[PDB]
Amino acid sequence: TDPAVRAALQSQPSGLNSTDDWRQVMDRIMSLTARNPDAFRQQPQANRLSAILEAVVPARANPTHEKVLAIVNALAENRAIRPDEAGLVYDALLQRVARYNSGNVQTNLDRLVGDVREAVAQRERAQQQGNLGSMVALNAFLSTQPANVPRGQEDYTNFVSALRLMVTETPQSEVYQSGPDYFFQTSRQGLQTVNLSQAFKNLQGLWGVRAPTGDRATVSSLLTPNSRLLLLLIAPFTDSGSVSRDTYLGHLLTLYREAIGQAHVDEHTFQSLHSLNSEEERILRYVQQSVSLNLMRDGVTPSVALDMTARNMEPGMYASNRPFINRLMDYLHRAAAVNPEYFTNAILNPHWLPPPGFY
Amino acid sequence: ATPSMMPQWSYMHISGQDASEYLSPGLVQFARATETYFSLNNKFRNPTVA
Amino acid sequence: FASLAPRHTSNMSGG
Amino acid sequence: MSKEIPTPYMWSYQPQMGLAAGAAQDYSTRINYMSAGPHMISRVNGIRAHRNRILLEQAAITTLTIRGRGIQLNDESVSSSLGLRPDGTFQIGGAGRPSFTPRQAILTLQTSSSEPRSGGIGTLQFIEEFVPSVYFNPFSGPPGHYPDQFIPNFDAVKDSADGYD
Repeated sequence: TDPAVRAALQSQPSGLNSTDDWRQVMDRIMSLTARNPDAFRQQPQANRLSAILEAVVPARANPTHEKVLAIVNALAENRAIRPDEAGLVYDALLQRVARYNSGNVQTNLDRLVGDVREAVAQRERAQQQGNLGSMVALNAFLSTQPANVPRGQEDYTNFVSALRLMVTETPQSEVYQSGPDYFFQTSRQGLQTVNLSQAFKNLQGLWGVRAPTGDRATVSSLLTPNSRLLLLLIAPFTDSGSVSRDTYLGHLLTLYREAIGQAHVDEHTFQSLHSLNSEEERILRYVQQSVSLNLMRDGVTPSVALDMTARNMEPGMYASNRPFINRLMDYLHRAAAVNPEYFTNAILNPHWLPPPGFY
Repeated sequence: ATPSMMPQWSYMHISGQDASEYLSPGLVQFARATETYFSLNNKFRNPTVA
Repeated sequence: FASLAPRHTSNMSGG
Repeated sequence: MSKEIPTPYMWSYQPQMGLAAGAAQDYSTRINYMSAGPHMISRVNGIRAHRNRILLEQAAITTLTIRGRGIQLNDESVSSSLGLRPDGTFQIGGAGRPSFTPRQAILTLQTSSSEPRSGGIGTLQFIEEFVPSVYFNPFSGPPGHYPDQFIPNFDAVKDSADGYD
């Protein structure tokens, strides 16, 4: 739910709109609330009295459980203990406090809930900020590595700074030491683990002399695949010109940088004016049916048929749709007067619609 | 149509160039010349791909 | 076409 | 074996749920060179390195008359032929010309689902997404930093699914 251990706690030890927030209740009981006034004025007597009795003389509460649960929940969300251990340690701490209680203990407990709230927030933001531990490990490893390369030095230190930037700029990356080596995992529970010590040992001999030899694949087999992965992981970093070009290392970095680039980019890219309302269609079908019925079973003239249809209409709908019905009646009248074939066709064939220009 | 295992196949002549393709041209010429009395085409593998 | 191959009159008398 | 040219790991599919089951190193396509000298052994190692390069890269980069549903259908809106309708007098016998109404019939025939899904993956997308993954330095981290997706008996939320309940 919520990470703030105060909030993720207070959902557990609290009623809903009780007299813990006295001001809201006192506002609602008199008339002050504007959302729905006179709500309280019309409840049963008991309830009303009881709230009032609660309101004028508040009832004291014991907040020990709330604070202890807050600190326990803070421990749980900070991986101090397992949730089952949380259920146990809540009672453990409760007994501890209950057998040593004092006003000083309550004061320290409030101090502690504040401290643990801040601690949880800090831990979360630090875990999303870059994981200084990896930076410390990387600096230790770099201190282990020599800082002087007899063949070429600008490319070496530029690459070192690039690696530093890479480990800093992408949190969730891991740098550590398991055996007598340092490694670099691009993510917890993630593949792509680079043997950093071996990669640097292999790359020491290729810094300042592989520029003239980049054209011939005579020494290309000196690059162990682990170091190849290490270079691949730093393609987005070490942009053009950081590593001197026309160098085998520089050539690989440029190729990898160009490739990754096209990819992300492409990826973010990814991927009759008047017609009647249903009510008017119902009216039209009714007019058709009534006129056809009168004209076919009573033999009346078409004008009288139209007149007879009109009257038998529901007055509310007839008045509501007076203009459209009037226009339709006049149109049918003049059609029956002028073109009997068209009138008979338009009065006998469903799926018919008034032609444009009738509007 | 499996670019993953294509190299590991082409080396074992499972799918890939034909017998008279990968061989040294001199050896192909020699096999053509002496096909009649000392056969060699049966020695080498020739792949067929559906 | 041609990306399909497996890549690597009888009348009465007509002798 | 070698932490630099590793035999790749190949995923296993569970058709039923659509998720991907645990994977494993490929064990059916290994090459037995145990009777070869350094020449061919270096050649084979280079070949496996080439295969690994192909895999890594691949994975990372590569992620009228409407057809109706395979038999096209024609479309007419004013194809109404039998204009008569049975009023009190008429008596219409057998009839009916099946015609797809342009807006009503066709759109109602080609609407998608009401709300899109959220769950497993079909076969084609699994093939396109779950290429064999090359694991370079196996299990080189502290406990808890290992790729748990590989173990089929591991559940993402509740860790280490106890088999047999």
